[PDB]
Amino acid sequence: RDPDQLYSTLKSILQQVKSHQSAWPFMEPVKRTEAPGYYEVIRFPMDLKTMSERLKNRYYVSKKLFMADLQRVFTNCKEYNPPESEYYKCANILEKFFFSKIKEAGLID
Ligand SMILES: NC1CCN(C(=O)C2CC2)CC1
Repeated sequence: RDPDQLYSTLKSILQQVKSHQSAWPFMEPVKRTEAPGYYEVIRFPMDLKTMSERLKNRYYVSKKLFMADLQRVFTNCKEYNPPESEYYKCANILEKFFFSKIKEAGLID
């Protein structure tokens, strides 16, 4: 299936992203205990667990929707954290890896 093909390819890309050694900050929703005013500042939180559930719920009917959610993980991180923080550094490493996986899979809209 074109729908099941898309699902299979996204599932593979998302699982590879999640397994990456730089993914650890992004694995689950940001915890207030670690960032008490986070949710006062970041209006569209996103994380890889939430993406995994969205994928399982057949939300990602296009490349565009999947890219927007992963890209939001990164933009939240860079909005919130200084550039020389480990979080920012992880974001840019994981983004490079993400793009290489999108390209390796031939994913197009
Ligand atoms: N003290 C940190 C805790 C984790 N935060 C994040 O932005 C991580 C990257 C997702 C908020 C600030």
